[PDB]
Amino acid sequence: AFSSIQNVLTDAPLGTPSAMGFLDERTEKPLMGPSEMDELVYAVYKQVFGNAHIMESERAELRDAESLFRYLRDVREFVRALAKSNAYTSRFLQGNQQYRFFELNFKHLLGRGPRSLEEMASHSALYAEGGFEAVIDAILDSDEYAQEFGSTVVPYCRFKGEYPTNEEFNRMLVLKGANSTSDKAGKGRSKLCYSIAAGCSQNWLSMSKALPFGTEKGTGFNLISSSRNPAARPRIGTKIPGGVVFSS
Amino acid sequence: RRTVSFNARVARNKSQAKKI
Amino acid sequence: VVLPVARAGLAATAKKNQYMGTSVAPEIVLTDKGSDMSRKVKTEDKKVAADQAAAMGILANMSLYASLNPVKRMTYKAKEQAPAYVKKTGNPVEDFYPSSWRNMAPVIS
Amino acid sequence: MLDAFSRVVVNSDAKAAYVGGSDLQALKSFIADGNKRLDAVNSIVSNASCMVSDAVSGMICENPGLISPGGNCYTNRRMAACLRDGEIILRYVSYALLAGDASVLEDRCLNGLKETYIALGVPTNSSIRAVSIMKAQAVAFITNTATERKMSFAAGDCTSLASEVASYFDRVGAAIS
Amino acid sequence: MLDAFSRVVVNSDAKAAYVGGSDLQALKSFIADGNKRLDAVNSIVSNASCMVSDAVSGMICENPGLISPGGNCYTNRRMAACLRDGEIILRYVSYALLAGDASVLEDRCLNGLKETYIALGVPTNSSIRAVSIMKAQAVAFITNTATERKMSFAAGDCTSLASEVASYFDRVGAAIS
Amino acid sequence: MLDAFSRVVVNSDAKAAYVGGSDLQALKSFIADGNKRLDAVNSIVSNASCMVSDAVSGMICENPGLISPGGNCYTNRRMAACLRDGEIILRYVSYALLAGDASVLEDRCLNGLKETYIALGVPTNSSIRAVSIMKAQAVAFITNTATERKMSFAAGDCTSLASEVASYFDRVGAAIS
Amino acid sequence: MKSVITTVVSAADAAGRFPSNSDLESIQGNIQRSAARLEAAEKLAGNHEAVVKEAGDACFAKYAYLKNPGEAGENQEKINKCYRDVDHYMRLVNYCLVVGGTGPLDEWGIAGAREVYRTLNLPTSAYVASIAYTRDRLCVPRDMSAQAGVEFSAYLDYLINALS
Amino acid sequence: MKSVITTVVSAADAAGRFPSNSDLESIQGNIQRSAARLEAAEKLAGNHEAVVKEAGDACFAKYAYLKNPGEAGENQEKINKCYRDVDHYMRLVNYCLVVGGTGPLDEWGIAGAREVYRTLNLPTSAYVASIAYTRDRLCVPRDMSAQAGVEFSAYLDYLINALS
Amino acid sequence: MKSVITTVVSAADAAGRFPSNSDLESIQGNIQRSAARLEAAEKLAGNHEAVVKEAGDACFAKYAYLKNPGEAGENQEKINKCYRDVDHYMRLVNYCLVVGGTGPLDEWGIAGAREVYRTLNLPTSAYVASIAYTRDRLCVPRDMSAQAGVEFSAYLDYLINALS
Ligand SMILES: C=CC1=C(C)[C@@H](Cc2[nH]c(/C=C3N=C(/C=C4\NC(=O)[C@H](C)[C@H]4CC)C(C)=C\3CCC(=O)O)c(CCC(=O)O)c2C)NC1=O
Ligand SMILES: C=CC1=C(C)[C@@H](Cc2[nH]c(/C=C3N=C(/C=C4\NC(=O)[C@H](C)[C@H]4CC)C(C)=C\3CCC(=O)O)c(CCC(=O)O)c2C)NC1=O
Ligand SMILES: C=CC1=C(C)[C@@H](Cc2[nH]c(/C=C3N=C(/C=C4\NC(=O)[C@H](C)[C@H]4CC)C(C)=C\3CCC(=O)O)c(CCC(=O)O)c2C)NC1=O
Ligand SMILES: C=CC1=C(C)[C@@H](Cc2[nH]c(/C=C3N=C(/C=C4\NC(=O)[C@H](C)[C@H]4CC)C(C)=C\3CCC(=O)O)c(CCC(=O)O)c2C)NC1=O
Ligand SMILES: C=CC1=C(C)[C@@H](Cc2[nH]c(/C=C3N=C(/C=C4\NC(=O)[C@H](C)[C@H]4CC)C(C)=C\3CCC(=O)O)c(CCC(=O)O)c2C)NC1=O
Ligand SMILES: C=CC1=C(C)[C@@H](Cc2[nH]c(/C=C3N=C(/C=C4\NC(=O)[C@H](C)[C@H]4CC)C(C)=C\3CCC(=O)O)c(CCC(=O)O)c2C)NC1=O
Ligand SMILES: C=CC1=C(C)[C@@H](Cc2[nH]c(/C=C3N=C(/C=C4\NC(=O)[C@H](C)[C@H]4CC)C(C)=C\3CCC(=O)O)c(CCC(=O)O)c2C)NC1=O
Ligand SMILES: C=CC1=C(C)[C@@H](Cc2[nH]c(/C=C3N=C(/C=C4\NC(=O)[C@H](C)[C@H]4CC)C(C)=C\3CCC(=O)O)c(CCC(=O)O)c2C)NC1=O
Ligand SMILES: C=CC1=C(C)[C@@H](Cc2[nH]c(/C=C3N=C(/C=C4\NC(=O)[C@H](C)[C@H]4CC)C(C)=C\3CCC(=O)O)c(CCC(=O)O)c2C)NC1=O
Ligand SMILES: C=CC1=C(C)[C@@H](Cc2[nH]c(/C=C3N=C(/C=C4\NC(=O)[C@H](C)[C@H]4CC)C(C)=C\3CCC(=O)O)c(CCC(=O)O)c2C)NC1=O
Ligand SMILES: C=CC1=C(C)[C@@H](Cc2[nH]c(/C=C3N=C(/C=C4\NC(=O)[C@H](C)[C@H]4CC)C(C)=C\3CCC(=O)O)c(CCC(=O)O)c2C)NC1=O
Ligand SMILES: C=CC1=C(C)[C@@H](Cc2[nH]c(/C=C3N=C(/C=C4\NC(=O)[C@H](C)[C@H]4CC)C(C)=C\3CCC(=O)O)c(CCC(=O)O)c2C)NC1=O
Ligand SMILES: C=CC1=C(C)[C@@H](Cc2[nH]c(/C=C3N=C(/C=C4\NC(=O)[C@H](C)[C@H]4CC)C(C)=C\3CCC(=O)O)c(CCC(=O)O)c2C)NC1=O
Ligand SMILES: C=CC1=C(C)[C@@H](Cc2[nH]c(/C=C3N=C(/C=C4\NC(=O)[C@H](C)[C@H]4CC)C(C)=C\3CCC(=O)O)c(CCC(=O)O)c2C)NC1=O
Repeated sequence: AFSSIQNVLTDAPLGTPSAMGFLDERTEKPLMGPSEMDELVYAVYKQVFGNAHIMESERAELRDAESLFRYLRDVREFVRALAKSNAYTSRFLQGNQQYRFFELNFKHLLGRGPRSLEEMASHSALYAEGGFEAVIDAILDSDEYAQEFGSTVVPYCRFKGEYPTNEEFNRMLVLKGANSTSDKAGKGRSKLCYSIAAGCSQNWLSMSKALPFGTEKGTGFNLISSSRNPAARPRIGTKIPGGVVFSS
Repeated sequence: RRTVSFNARVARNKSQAKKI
Repeated sequence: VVLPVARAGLAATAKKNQYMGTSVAPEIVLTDKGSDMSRKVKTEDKKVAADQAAAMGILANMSLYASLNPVKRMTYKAKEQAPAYVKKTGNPVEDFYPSSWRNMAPVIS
Repeated sequence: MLDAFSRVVVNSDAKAAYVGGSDLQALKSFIADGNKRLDAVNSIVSNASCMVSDAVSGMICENPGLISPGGNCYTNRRMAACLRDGEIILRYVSYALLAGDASVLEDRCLNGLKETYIALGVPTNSSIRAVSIMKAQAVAFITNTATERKMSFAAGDCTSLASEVASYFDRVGAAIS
Repeated sequence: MLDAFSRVVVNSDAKAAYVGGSDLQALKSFIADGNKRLDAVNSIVSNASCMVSDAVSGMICENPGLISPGGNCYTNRRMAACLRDGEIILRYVSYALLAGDASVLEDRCLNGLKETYIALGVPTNSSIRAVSIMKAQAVAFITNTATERKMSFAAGDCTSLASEVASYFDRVGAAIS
Repeated sequence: MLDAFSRVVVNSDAKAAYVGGSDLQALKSFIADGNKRLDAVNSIVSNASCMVSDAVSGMICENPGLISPGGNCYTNRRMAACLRDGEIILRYVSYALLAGDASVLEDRCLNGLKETYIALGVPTNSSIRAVSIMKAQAVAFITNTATERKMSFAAGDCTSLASEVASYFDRVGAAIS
Repeated sequence: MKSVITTVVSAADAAGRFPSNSDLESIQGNIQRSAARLEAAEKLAGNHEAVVKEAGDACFAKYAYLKNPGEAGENQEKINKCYRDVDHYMRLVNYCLVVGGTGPLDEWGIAGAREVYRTLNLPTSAYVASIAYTRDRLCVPRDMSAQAGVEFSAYLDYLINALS
Repeated sequence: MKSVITTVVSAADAAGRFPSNSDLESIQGNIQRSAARLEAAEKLAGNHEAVVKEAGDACFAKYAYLKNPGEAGENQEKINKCYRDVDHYMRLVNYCLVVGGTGPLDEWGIAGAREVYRTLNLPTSAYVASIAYTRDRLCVPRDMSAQAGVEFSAYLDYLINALS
Repeated sequence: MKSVITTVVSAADAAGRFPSNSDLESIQGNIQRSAARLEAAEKLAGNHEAVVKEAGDACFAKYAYLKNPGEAGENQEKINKCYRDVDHYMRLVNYCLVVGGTGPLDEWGIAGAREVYRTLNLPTSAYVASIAYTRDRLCVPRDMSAQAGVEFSAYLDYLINALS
């Protein structure tokens, strides 16, 4: 839980001033004002949509979700209103496969990649009982969303250091890319789909493109293979005084 | 920046339950 | 130092049974005339043979069973069979209508 | 003499063996209910030429891609080779019904059968379909529920033998799967 | 996604030309037989949960090694996922029958379907049987050649739609092979 | 994840067997020596902060280019991340010694670890050396042959626990090599 | 699976913690209770043919409508796939007594099971009639000891309440 | 309340958009079927008491093990509740013909239905033995119009495909 | 060019004899395996400007020091000369998949390569890191077929061993 990249080599996460404004009885929040407001809305538009580059006649259909956001200052309700939009399903649901839609919900709303096939198949268990709105509100009303983001900050890609699986850090680095990278470049076709269902890992050059500036992006590759052989049984011996002991 | 003693939609509830 | 053809021909002879491709089978015959001393069973061994002639009572009748299926000529579509090679001569009454298919027509009875 | 009925199979040649009238009379009192079991194997092998003629044609009846040009029951001889091996399976099942066990079937007929069909390119997903038609004929002929032909049997119940001859047909289906 | 009218538009947007009357006779005939297309869609969605129950359990009949220990359809969790997949292929084909175009079946259901089933280890020769058992059952109710469940249609030729669905079910079979 | 009792029942599930008295005599000695397994894991977690800092700084001692400009344990930013990582490795092999099966170390910790290290630039030959020091620290606390820190045990051999945990530390080197 | 050991090491893994003293206090209870549930495991292992023979025909005695035509137990292969699907459940009770947790039941035998029995028209009341027969057929000092019967019956009616 | 008119205004509100003349044409088709699905509405609503008398006994004709003491329909107050629980669906099928959509079956009759029949051990095979009677009792030149028998027999097997 | 055809001809031209039965038997193997390595070639041909971008970034990721002032990637006109020289190597692998042997890699990419890269201070380990990245970023049924990847990753393994 130290995480040597997070507030050192990246920026600080954006969001509202505090969460004590909800208990204030003459206001609802520290009132930001329309220069301090819309530059936070620029960071929700760059995160829920990727870099989708939404036009002026596509933002006009999102007029109602901002007008509620500048009165009720909850960030989580703004993210929930933008994921049930037409502009979220015409980019990430309409021409994609099912695990491509699921792997972008982990990117846009959690900042991580899915850790399992069992965690991934339970999101298709919620598709059968309520469609795509049952997937979206179960991510938003989860415990993992509450104890990382809450109502206060935008859901950002967080370098944690103490990931519950090491593979979770790998699939986060494939999902986000560089800053000149959107998420329409594959023709559908989930990137993490082979590695979730089989149990293997990712490619080292695809992860090191998305690492920050100043973190040895790519070195360490020996010129032999990049993954491990599960069938190999090596002999690793320890020197004692007399000989060499192969505690296998 | 999350400040653990905090909620999101029971905060919606009790302002429309103390009036009730 | 090893012989690969000897060492693998012996390994394929003990694992694989000697009895598969020889097409023998126990043919059982029951004889019964009602009485008690008429009731032998004879479990003898015969090499059964591929009967060439009665397959055409199965291969042709199923080829016209599937000719007349309206909904098994779709969802079971056959591949695109090439014609044999005869050489085009130039006259169309030998090229388009050859002597093997001259005046042939189906009669339904 | 049942131990000598495995002697005529193991020599990889033709030998004929039989039991007498007094020998079978000792056999049906030694084994349980053997008059049903000889009635069981007589009901199959009296109709054995129709059983492989209906099952292989019944395999084409729902899968006509085998007689498609490019299939595996095409060109005149593969259909005759398929009808031979349908009759090979029927005589080993009916001997396994007669002897009372599958001990002559799994080692002398199914051992090596899966690797032989994938070497030749035999479609093994359709040969299980041809076995299950022959399974469906066999439980009709044991229980005398065959619609187009009714034999003459002594009265009683034969559903233990029909479950036995169904279970040998899954053992053919389990080896080629 | 696209439908039958929108494919005529996006082919003539590529030529910078207005859709003339020489391209409307494939579309003016589409709304003429458009009532009997809708008449034949709901013969599939009203018989759908019996079709997936038949097509999975007939795939168990032909390949009995799916329910052996180590089979793909072995335990109860793996059995219900196979029943859920055949409902999904039936759901996306019955969008493409309604739309008259195989766009929406191709890029939401078939997009990366082969690379998913390899990674899970789903057998591809058994999963093409379950889309071909229900292919024959989908040309059943269009041609009204069903054994049970006769459905009250109006009289006329529907073999254009019966052949169009058989194009759509082999588009799945060409995608996971 | 699995433990030492769950590993046996997934071996019997491939055969559809029952875990009977032949298979149960390995599990009846896992509970018989089960006091010593608990007696060995609080010999490790009681000394775990001393074990990590000695293994990491003992790797700096045999390789002083890790703390020069251009080494990957150079600043405070990189050295605290190396100290965090060796505590994670020692945590997951204490779970694996407690369970008696190296499942949870192999999927959560070690799966995908080689690709993190060749993207972040972490040297893997010296990282194996920090794990191989604390393998030798772990076998000296279990057999109570450390030079300082004699803990109070009961008398007997723990020589099969010391080589079980040495094989768990050997899987970390085999997965990042 | 889910057992006593996988509970305490995934509770420790989510906190980022080492194995503490409360986690090693739990697996002492796995040592002390093991001689009960490994006697009920190896009694059901060497007697599993006769306890699924008696559980199979108590299903059809209570429900003889299954042997009506068109139903679940129509022909003899469907009787034989009923005795197989209750021999699968007594295998998993033997797997749960060996593991010492409800893990092999709820992900090899209960997960997906309501979905497949609803499609294939199998009634769940016939499945719980078999399992509840074996829970009353157990008697205390003959078939096992008095504490092996408490372990064996508790895995039987966890299966009953999951299907109900 | 899923119908024809809500799904073209809850997909413009979810689009954030005025209704143009694509979802004006989407209820031109609501005019054309309204003469036929309201023909089947009051033909059920004047005949509802006989078509549950004729369908409700057919589950007690099929399943005579329901009347056994200890089973589900063991006394008359359970019989009288059982004819109520199939007259609820014929009330609900009458609403699905009126609204032109699957809404009043989706949220009042099948919503959470699979857990209450499981926990009370009411067999759902006898529920769709009774909707399958009225799917096979209707003769279309006698009972209604030719198009009304399409729409009556589209919402009955919609119950069958949702209950199994 | 080393190929299947030019090997059996030169073995017979050096002996002064006609093409015998063993020389025709090896051209049969050029027919049984042309299918796999030609749809490995047109897959590479249609998607070459996206692969050499991804491959040429893997040498400037590991060896990021090359963009320092002084090294071989010092300015902009030397960076695209690295992407040109990697596109040269991917184009020659497409030729070896067409010909059927290592001929176009031998005669055009490898012969004289080590003398050129040593004289111009070009590190051969970074003409390798772009090639070894393409070899392990290759999925078995997604990018091509099974036997098309065996052929494609064997000419990449040939270039790796020839530069090392
Ligand atoms: C989906 C439900 C929905 C609605 C019904 C509307 C209603 C609405 N309007 C405003 C918000 C507003 N509404 C007005 C409008 C007016 N003020 C005037 O003096 C004029 C008389 C009138 C124009 C006709 C103005 C000026 C604001 C912004 C007030 C401000 O600057 O704080 C807000 C607060 C959100 C915000 O801060 O912008 C809401 C909820 N918007 C919605 O999202
Ligand atoms: C006692 C041992 C014994 C058997 C168990 C059977 C099995 C068997 N069948 C064939 C050989 C064959 N078997 C088939 C059979 C079929 N193809 C189909 O499409 C159907 C699914 C199926 C028939 C219903 C065919 C078509 C051939 C001939 C293959 C060929 O000539 O290319 C061979 C030939 C291999 C060889 O000779 O090297 C063998 C051993 N025959 C035996 O002698
Ligand atoms: C090889 C020669 C040979 C045979 C073919 C059998 C023939 C055979 N079986 C039975 C006698 C019988 N056969 C059957 C069998 C059946 N009854 C049914 O309803 C089923 C259709 C069928 C089971 C497949 C039964 C149930 C009896 C009576 C019980 C018994 O004697 O075993 C009888 C005595 C009948 C009588 O008293 O006239 C004879 C001669 N035994 C032989 O030695
Ligand atoms: C191994 C066991 C085994 C089975 C379970 C069945 C499974 C099965 N059923 C059908 C065949 C069928 N399936 C249906 C579908 C249905 N029937 C109805 O009356 C309902 C409306 C609906 C679900 C109950 C129909 C109507 C046919 C007959 C062929 C057809 O008309 O499509 C087919 C073949 C389709 C073909 O190839 O042409 C198969 C394999 N067969 C088997 O061998
Ligand atoms: C958009 C389209 C779409 C689909 C088509 C399915 C495809 C699909 N199936 C499975 C997952 C699965 N699919 C099967 C299916 C089968 N195994 C067999 O033996 C049969 C051949 C076949 C049924 C006919 C099984 C058994 C699993 C589970 C594998 C496992 O649990 O190990 C998964 C993994 C994640 C998950 O479970 O959701 C996916 C994506 N899902 C989709 O979202
Ligand atoms: C709301 C949903 C909805 C429907 C369910 C249909 C109902 C429907 N089907 C048809 C009409 C028809 N339906 C068929 C179809 C067939 N006749 C056969 O014997 C074949 C088995 C089958 C082929 C698949 C034909 C041939 C017509 C007449 C063509 C036409 O009038 O368009 C008609 C026109 C006149 C009539 O017959 O009633 C209508 C209203 N329309 C709808 O709007
Ligand atoms: C360059 C600097 C440098 C170091 C820091 C040490 C690092 C070091 N420590 C140990 C080895 C050890 N380290 C410990 C750990 C401890 N002993 C205790 O009593 C404490 C409780 C705990 C923290 C100090 C133990 C128990 C051993 C092995 C037993 C032994 O030393 O005999 C080993 C031997 C491992 C092996 O043989 O491969 C090495 C190299 N050595 C060095 O050359
Ligand atoms: C659950 C499994 C699990 C792990 C195994 C670790 C694995 C791990 N280590 C690091 C990250 C790192 N790890 C090291 C470690 C080392 N470098 C060396 O030279 C030494 C040999 C070695 C210490 C023993 C360093 C130096 C970094 C930081 C790299 C940098 O600052 O660029 C990161 C990047 C995340 C971050 O720090 O933000 C991850 C996932 N974390 C996990 O969650
Ligand atoms: C809840 C926490 C918990 C623990 C920490 C352990 C504590 C513990 N260890 C042992 C018991 C023992 N511990 C050892 C171990 C050793 N003796 C040696 O000389 C070796 C150095 C060392 C090997 C690692 C031996 C040999 C026994 C006795 C054998 C046995 O009864 O298992 C005993 C049983 C004897 C007794 O009750 O006094 C207990 C309770 N058990 C627990 O339940
Ligand atoms: C793995 C778990 C397991 C069980 C639960 C039992 C279940 C069981 N009980 C009996 C068989 C029996 N069990 C009993 C015992 C009793 N009957 C009563 O009425 C009393 C309540 C009770 C005394 C404790 C009796 C008296 C018989 C013989 C009569 C019978 O068939 O029930 C049998 C028949 C074989 C035999 O006799 O051993 C079986 C399988 N056996 C097992 O292997
Ligand atoms: C490890 C756990 C495990 C299980 C429990 C079984 C569960 C199970 N049983 C059956 C399958 C079946 N199960 C029955 C069972 C019964 N019929 C009745 O009258 C009673 C309800 C019950 C006997 C007590 C029948 C009749 C079938 C055949 C149904 C069919 O053909 O569709 C099937 C369908 C596929 C098949 O035929 O194999 C499955 C998944 N499989 C497993 O892997
Ligand atoms: C609103 C929904 C609604 C229904 C589904 C039917 C259901 C129904 N059918 C019948 C009763 C009947 N229905 C028919 C009609 C037929 N029987 C056949 O075998 C022919 C195929 C078919 C002609 C179309 C006949 C002949 C009877 C009297 C015989 C009987 O079923 O008892 C009755 C008794 C009173 C009556 O005759 O109406 C009822 C309530 N009636 C309804 O009000
Ligand atoms: C037909 C086969 C064929 C080839 C394979 C290439 C091989 C090749 N590459 C280079 C040339 C080069 N190769 C590189 C590459 C690099 N330098 C770096 O910083 C990294 C090590 C690496 C990036 C990938 C550079 C920078 C040059 C230009 C060297 C220079 O101009 O001084 C040259 C010298 C002439 C030139 O400038 O192009 C040649 C012959 N050319 C061919 O005609
Ligand atoms: C002709 C030359 C040629 C190659 C040498 C390979 C190399 C290659 N692989 C990928 C692309 C990929 N390659 C893989 C790897 C795999 N896919 C899986 O599902 C498996 C688990 C695993 C192989 C075992 C993955 C997952 C991607 C997607 C990476 C991404 O997110 O862009 C790409 C990017 C193009 C794309 O978007 O797909 C390229 C160039 N492909 C080629 O065309």
